Amino acid sequence: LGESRSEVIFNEELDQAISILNDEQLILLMKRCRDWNTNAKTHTIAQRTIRCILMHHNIAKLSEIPGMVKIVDAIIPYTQRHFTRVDNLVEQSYILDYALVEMDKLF
Amino acid sequence: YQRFEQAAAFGVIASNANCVWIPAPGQLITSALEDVNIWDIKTGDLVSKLSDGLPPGASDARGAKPAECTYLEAHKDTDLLAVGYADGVIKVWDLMSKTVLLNFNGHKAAITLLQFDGTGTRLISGSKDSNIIVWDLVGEVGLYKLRSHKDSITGFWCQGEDWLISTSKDGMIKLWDLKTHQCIETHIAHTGECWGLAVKDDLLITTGTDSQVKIWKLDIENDKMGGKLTEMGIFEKQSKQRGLKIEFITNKTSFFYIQNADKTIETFRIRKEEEIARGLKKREKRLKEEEIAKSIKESYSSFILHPFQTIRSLYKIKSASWTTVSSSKLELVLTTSSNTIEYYSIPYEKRDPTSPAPLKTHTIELQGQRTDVRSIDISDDNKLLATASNGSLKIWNIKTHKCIRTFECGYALTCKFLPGGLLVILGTRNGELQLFDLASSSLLDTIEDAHDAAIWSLDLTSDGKRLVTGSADKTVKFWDFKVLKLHHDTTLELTDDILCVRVSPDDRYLAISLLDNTVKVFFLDSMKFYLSLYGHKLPVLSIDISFDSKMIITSSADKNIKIWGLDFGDCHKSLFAHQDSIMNVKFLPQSHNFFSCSKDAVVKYWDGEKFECIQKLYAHQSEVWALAVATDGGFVVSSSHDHSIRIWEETSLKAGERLMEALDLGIAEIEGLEAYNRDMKLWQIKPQGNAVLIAVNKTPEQYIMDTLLRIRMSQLEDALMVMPFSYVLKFLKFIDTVMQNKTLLHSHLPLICKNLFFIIKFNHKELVSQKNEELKLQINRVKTELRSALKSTEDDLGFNVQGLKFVKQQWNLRHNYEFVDEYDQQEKESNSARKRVFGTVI
Amino acid sequence: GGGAARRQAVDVSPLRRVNQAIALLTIGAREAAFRNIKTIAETLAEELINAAKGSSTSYAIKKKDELERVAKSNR
Amino acid sequence: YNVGKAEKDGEIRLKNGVAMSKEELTREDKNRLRRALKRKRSKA
RNA sequence: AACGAGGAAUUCCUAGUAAGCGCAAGUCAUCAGCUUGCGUUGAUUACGUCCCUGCCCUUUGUACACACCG
Repeated sequence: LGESRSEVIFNEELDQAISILNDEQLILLMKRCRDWNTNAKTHTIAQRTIRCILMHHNIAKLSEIPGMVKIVDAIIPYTQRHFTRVDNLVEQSYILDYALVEMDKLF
Repeated sequence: YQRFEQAAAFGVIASNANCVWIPAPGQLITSALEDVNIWDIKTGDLVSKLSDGLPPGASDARGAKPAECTYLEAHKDTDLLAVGYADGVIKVWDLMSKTVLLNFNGHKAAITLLQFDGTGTRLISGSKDSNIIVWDLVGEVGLYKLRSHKDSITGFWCQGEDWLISTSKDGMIKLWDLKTHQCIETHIAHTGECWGLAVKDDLLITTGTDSQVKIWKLDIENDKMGGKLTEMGIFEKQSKQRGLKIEFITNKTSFFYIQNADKTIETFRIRKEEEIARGLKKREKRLKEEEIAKSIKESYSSFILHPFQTIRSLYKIKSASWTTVSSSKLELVLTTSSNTIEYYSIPYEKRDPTSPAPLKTHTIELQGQRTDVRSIDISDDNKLLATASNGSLKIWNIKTHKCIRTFECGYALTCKFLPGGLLVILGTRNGELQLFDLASSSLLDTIEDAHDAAIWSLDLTSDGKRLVTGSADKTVKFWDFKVLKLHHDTTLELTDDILCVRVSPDDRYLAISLLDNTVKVFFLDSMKFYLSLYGHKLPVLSIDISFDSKMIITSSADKNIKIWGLDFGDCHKSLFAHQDSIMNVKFLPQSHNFFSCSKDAVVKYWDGEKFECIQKLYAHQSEVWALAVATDGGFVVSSSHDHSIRIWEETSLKAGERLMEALDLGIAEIEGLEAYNRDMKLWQIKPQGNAVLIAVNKTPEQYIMDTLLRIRMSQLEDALMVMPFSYVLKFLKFIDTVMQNKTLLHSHLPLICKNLFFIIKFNHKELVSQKNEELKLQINRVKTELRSALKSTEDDLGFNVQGLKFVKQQWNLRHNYEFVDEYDQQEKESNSARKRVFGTVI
Repeated sequence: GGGAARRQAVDVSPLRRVNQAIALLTIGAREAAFRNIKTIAETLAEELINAAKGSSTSYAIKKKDELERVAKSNR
Repeated sequence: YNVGKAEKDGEIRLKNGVAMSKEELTREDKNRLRRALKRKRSKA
């Protein structure tokens, strides 16, 4: 990720490797993703692997693989919490813009 | 009050360590225990021997086991002798100047392999821990360290400065590259451990545990798992034991040997390409007489290998090395378990070993004692009498430390010195009683069949007319000295067997120490059972009774001296010490000061009138078996299971402030480099990199980022409040430089956002009342970039939330066999939904 | 500082200014009428009048300029 | 869901979502982890 | 003939407190060389800090949201 900050999600080689990932491998990847998202900091890496899987698999097949309902019920509300925190961050980026507009109001 | 120190040492020819050979054969260097031995082969006399700086036995010397010379290595072109001690200390010596020049300290474990490019003074060492240390000699520190194996180091080869190949008992071979300073290759060598590593520039050999060697091909080929190292050769049965050490030489056909566990050295030879082509096509003839070609692929090992011969030595062997010449005679230096150097010969004409048994030449066994030493004695201020378990009796003169004469009896148990005629008398547990001379012929008399079990003790009156003997066939036999033969005075039985005996030095009483844990005491002229000593709780092992025959001291194997009085037979004082078990205790000839020796490599010197240990002695490391006190001057003699003899003669910035000054330096360098870039724009000097930046190896961005992450999450607000306005401006410029270096952003976006917003919201009024177009543009750029990054993360979050909600919805649609009865649906989903319990207070 | 000790100059709070000024004025009056034929009321009156004059003969005035110049000297 | 203590035996789950194994650890960090579990079980 | 408010060190104290002034008693232990009651008069300067001196406590969220860190 530190590399690929510079619909491509990674190096395209790594992307294709994830798209050729297997079923038991997928369950393991979702499980360790679940942990990484449970922490409130590594959720960026958690989200990158989730979105890469989502963009490169068949959703019906994913759902029909067993256990994914357990791991998805584990995943979802932590991501909603992250979402509302990001909302607060944007709303404070606007105090930064206000300082701009008042400074040029003064000038 | 007289202190004591050791003067010297005897008989340690070559300890459990390596052996090295200087060409003039040539002269030889081996290992004593905290001493290095160097002498000649032609003769057999100690040229020199080297120990540490400070003498042992003082309070200055540490009360500890001395770290034995586990390894030693010689460079004649530098004339240096690197020695290595078992707690892990590396020293270096010379032969002419014979001084210690520089002393390292890098190991916690016993030193195993010591190879140095003294050509470049790069010393590479490995001890019994796992880490291999590269030292630079002239810098007198370790250059660096490689720690990746897990058990210990036993195989080692360094080449150029480039390559390092290691084999370790955690049975794996690894290969480090030293320029990349880390590991490249790893393979599994043998079943359990792997020990022997030997290198020729393409062909490499390792021996493991199953009498089994593997031959390996070495390259510098590109591959990571392959390419470098492959696994060609498999050979079995040098001898059933495991393989321990390999060494490789030539003149020209090449030869190597492997020292096994037992008495056997298996030496092999590798032939050349002509015979390789001969053997290939001849085996191909046997083939025509590719299935059998992969059979050739099996037999490749013995196809190149060729066994030269075996060497079968005496009792055991411990170290071995080469002396080659002329392609006709190949001689070999060897040293054994017990103290023996053995120099061997193989004659040949490239074709045959020319003799089924090589010539076991040049044996050095004189000063060594060649077995486990069993007892000791003194002879009237001039001689010392060591008796060892081959019946090796050796007299020594104290002034010159050399030898006089030699006998043999086999496995003896007890010895004494008789001053009449300077006779020495011995007894063996194969129950026989022998006695021999010094100036007349060897054997004086052999009383065959003393008893029909083991005899155990033997002492003498001051008369010299009566000897006393104790034999574990429940018998104690007294002898008289007929004028020079012997007769049996008396034989007295008991119901338990004799463990030891003694008589009074002033010739009054007689003590017998017995397996029923007791000490009986009779008289010398009556045998009247005057005293009985009880209460040792183990079989009492040794006996002494002082110069006036007033004080008894008794030694039992439950680690306590017990001191007794001949007035009535009461224990004066007990004294627990000597953690393993006491072997032998002896008084001094003059007063109640004594010496105790025990099975834990200690000799303690005590006063009885004060009941204390005045001195504790830490000469050696093995069990102390024999102890002799001198008759008049009183020097101390000790013999120890490592076949060693010893002699002893008498004499703060706060959060906020740290952030501000670090930000100060970082902004200084960044603004300097931007002045540099605009000056290059005018050119169409680089400002010097600061010590802190170039030393911690950081961009200024990660440097300020480090100090922010270091400041903890409860002093942050006080810090950002206490910083003033100019440093606020420098902070904003720092943020804009991060927005240029985007990749440091996305790992610290929350920290950046929280700190930035708090700084501006607090310091708002001054900052908005200012006017600065660079500030306006800085705010504009950081606004745009923050919006891009935050909306990016928000895009990812909401995208994946929606996707997974759809996925879970699809599962519920496909597998949720619904109940149309809505009350049943309520009940089912509620009693099958997730429950979770908490403890409320009512 | 850990041995290399010195005097350093800071500003001062208004309350400390008031308390310091008052304590100095009264202590100057008392030390003026310590051992003299004048009494505290008289010499305090003269000292206060010269103090409001600010004219460099008042005890508190001398001490004040001495204080600020100490601060100046080891600024 | 809080992160549970580790299911399989050769791996260690902490409570902040960094999973480790006993195979990818250097032995000093193995020693550190044992000491941390030691002080945890020392209170508990 | 000593003596003009009592050095070096050292001890204590943040409001009806330091200090000053007296009147009463004399309670089964102590106190008359004194001890304890009661009233009068009533201040200056701190009310912050862990920087020094020392002292302690915690280094495992465990307690159930939100938040914070990890």
